Amino acid sequence: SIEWHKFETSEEIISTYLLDDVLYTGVNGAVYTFSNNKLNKTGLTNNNYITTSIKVKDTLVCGTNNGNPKCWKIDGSDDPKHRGRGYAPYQNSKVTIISYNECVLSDINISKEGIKRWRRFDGPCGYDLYTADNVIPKDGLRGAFVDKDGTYDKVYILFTDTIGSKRIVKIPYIAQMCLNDEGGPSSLSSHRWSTFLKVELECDIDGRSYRQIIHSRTIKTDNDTILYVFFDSPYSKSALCTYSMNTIKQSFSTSKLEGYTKQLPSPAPGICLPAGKVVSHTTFEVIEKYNVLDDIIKPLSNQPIFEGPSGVKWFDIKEKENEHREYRIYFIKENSIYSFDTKSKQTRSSQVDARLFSVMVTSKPLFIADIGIGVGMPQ
Ligand SMILES: *[C@@H]1O[C@H](CO)[C@@H](O)[C@H](O)[C@H]1NC(C)=O
Repeated sequence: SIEWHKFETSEEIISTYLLDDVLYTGVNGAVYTFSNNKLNKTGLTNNNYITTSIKVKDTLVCGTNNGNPKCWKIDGSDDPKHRGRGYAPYQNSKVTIISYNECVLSDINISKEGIKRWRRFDGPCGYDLYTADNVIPKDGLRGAFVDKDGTYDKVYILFTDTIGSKRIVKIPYIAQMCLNDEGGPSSLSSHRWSTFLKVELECDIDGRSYRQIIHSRTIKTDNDTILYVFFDSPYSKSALCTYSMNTIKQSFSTSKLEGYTKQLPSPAPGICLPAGKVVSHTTFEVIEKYNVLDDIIKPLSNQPIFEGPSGVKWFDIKEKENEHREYRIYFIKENSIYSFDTKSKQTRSSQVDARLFSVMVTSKPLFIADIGIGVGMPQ
């Protein structure tokens, strides 16, 4: 059964991150660490939703801080660099924030009710950048990660757009940009991404077409990186689809841009340029205007690896001990835990009293809940 490490009293789980194999659980007014089977606590200010623990011991923890976003170190001391804006939201709402090589990227508004953008903050990868108006959905993102596209680091983000007039439709995308992007070709555009492209994802089966992304992660294989994307639906089902990043990178490399029929500029939109090389005026104008590939990415096997119940909140993966390239996939709903074996294709489930926020695998599955940190599978 699950070994529960309980909070003194049930908490509002606001965020969960793994850093160097240590689990950081942000709540309202505190952050908890879990490792070596011990749950420890750093209390912080109250009315302070801890949305953010990132690497920049020296772990930066940030929260709404009663409506004035603020960051601390894990020991509760104030952050010497006075980070706040862009590191925690202005209220308890969903955020996407990541750091890679100490570079921080975030969709967190940097002013209250500001325009929703995906930003890189000033740092080791270059000065601050932001997406153009409406490039990112009002809803923000559902996933973000850094991955090499051959030679260069690119940032990939997932999100579901909402469009249409007579009919409101949802559209899932993955978008790519260069981690070290130097921005636009003129002073006015110099802090805008210059390499942003997006491509539609597909996750269909038997007429069911999944659109709302819940959560995602990647898995490295011998020759590829596999992107796992869990979708929800307003119906009674959810769905997990997988994608080849090689396939996705090829599409960004070779697809034409929707609505643009002239030969693409050179160098091409969306590729990374050596430090000191700036995007050309023509490429930037085209990419700003035509940021969507004329393509749609099909999942591996052309359908979901599996369908589950709607309302799945999170999932994670653990590669099977002796069956390599096989996995156990854990996923959760508010009050239930599920696992899918990729080899057998059997799904198991159990109901729990705990209100589950996420599942994160270290050497075992950790289930983070209102009641605390649960170690190991139940049933
Ligand atoms: C948690 O507390 C124990 C002492 O009870 C300590 O050994 C351990 O270092 C602490 N863990 C973290 C990550 O602070």
